Amino acid sequence: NETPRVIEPVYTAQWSATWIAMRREKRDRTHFKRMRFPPFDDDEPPLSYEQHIENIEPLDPINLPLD
Amino acid sequence: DWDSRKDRWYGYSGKEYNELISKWER
Amino acid sequence: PRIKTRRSKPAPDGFEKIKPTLTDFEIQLRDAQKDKSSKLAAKSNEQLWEIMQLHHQRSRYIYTLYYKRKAISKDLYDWLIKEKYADKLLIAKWRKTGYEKLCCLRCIQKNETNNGSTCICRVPRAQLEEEARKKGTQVSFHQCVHCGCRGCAST
Amino acid sequence: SWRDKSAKVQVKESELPSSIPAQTGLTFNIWYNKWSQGFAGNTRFVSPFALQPQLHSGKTRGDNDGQLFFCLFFAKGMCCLGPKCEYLHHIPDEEDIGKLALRTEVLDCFGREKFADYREDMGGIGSFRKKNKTLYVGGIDGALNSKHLKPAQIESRIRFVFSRLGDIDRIRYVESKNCGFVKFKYQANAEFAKEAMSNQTLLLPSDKEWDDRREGTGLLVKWANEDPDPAAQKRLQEELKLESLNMMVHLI
Ligand SMILES: [Zn+2]
Ligand SMILES: [Zn+2]
Ligand SMILES: [Zn+2]
Ligand SMILES: [Zn+2]
Repeated sequence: NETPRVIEPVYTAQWSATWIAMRREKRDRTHFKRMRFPPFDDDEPPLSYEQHIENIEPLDPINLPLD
Repeated sequence: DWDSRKDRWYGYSGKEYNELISKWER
Repeated sequence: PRIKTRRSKPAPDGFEKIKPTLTDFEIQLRDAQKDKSSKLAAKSNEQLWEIMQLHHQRSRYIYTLYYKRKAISKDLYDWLIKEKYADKLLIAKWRKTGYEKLCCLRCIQKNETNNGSTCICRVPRAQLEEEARKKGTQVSFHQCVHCGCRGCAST
Repeated sequence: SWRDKSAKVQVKESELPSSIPAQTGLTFNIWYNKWSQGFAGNTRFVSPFALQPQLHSGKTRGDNDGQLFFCLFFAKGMCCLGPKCEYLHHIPDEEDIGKLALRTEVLDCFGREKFADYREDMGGIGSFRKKNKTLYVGGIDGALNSKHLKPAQIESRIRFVFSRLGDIDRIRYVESKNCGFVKFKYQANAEFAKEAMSNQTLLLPSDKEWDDRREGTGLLVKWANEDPDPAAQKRLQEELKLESLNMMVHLI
């Protein structure tokens, strides 16, 4: 239901930061593992959000470290 | 040289594979 | 209870007291979430009510801690609300007079109900008894469909 | 009595059976709950449960309420809600039949709407257009796992079964047709039995094929077309006339 709205300049800033972060990552990493597609096999069902995901903590997002 | 550019794995030491061995050697 | 991000402000001091209480609730919810393949309809609804009542109890606990018992700090309470251990709207309703007890918010939406009126659980048991006596019958119902509410206990 | 005690659970929902019968075909059809890609062999089987009425019958949520309908699953002897059920849990009587007599013209004692015509088998719930009280009782050969019993034995066992569930107008077994015709006191009763002994076993603990009761095919309790026999036709006519006299005097 929620509409995904953002302060435009702020939004740009965020994307800019991710643009530079991403670019940095590209720079540094010798190889860059991509995701295999599709992610799951036809036998593997849509795993439950509660049973698998809701317990485990997510990795750190992309954002260049700011002074 | 297409399949070289596609190569999901390219230009690497087995830093991720050594971590798998480390996880299983444990 | 949502998922701890970088944007999550960590829990203030007095949370260490309560954790194990709401931990139990969380565990129950996990227990209450699974394919308990109830072929039956009524029993299936019963399971759902178990989650609903559990939610009510958890929120009710935090409300009690904040307002009736007057124990936990305000900041902590705020944090809890934000994380959504307790439903805020429900708490608000509770705070308001008349709904001191209240199963859940769904039982006081007159729009959702086909008759433009609240859930029968909101009718005080005494009133229902009186009605039954007048008619001749007994209390026709035992719990509403929206949640497991054998009377909503205004009184 | 039934009214003395609360109704026991037939079987707990753990003990209840799943909705995935027999794999009759190659694949399951989600929107139908039936099977498919093959209709090799007959579908029907014998009921695991049975209404042992004195051990089961009792009070309910309904007996508090004045719910006017009886529990299909009680009749089947498999209700997983015992005293907590809204639908009632006891044998229909004159008091309850009388109570619902207005509505029961249009629909069954199981609170489900009757139809214009009988389902070609005379198999499903009765038509509204007839007030039938007479159940055809096929599949006795199947109901006893091919037990070569006497006709007398058969009819007696049948009597024992249906007399337990409702007041009888008459019963008669037919050797030449290997079936029953089990006229009941009331339509509600007829309805009740017709489900209560659908897919059931005529066998007993004394019989040797007691553990093979599941493996056969149950009683085919359907509804009965009126007999061609003018011996009973006349009687029926007379009854109709009598009834007509009642109502007609009641109009004024
Ligand atoms: Zn509610
Ligand atoms: Zn309610
Ligand atoms: Zn309520
Ligand atoms: Zn029942």
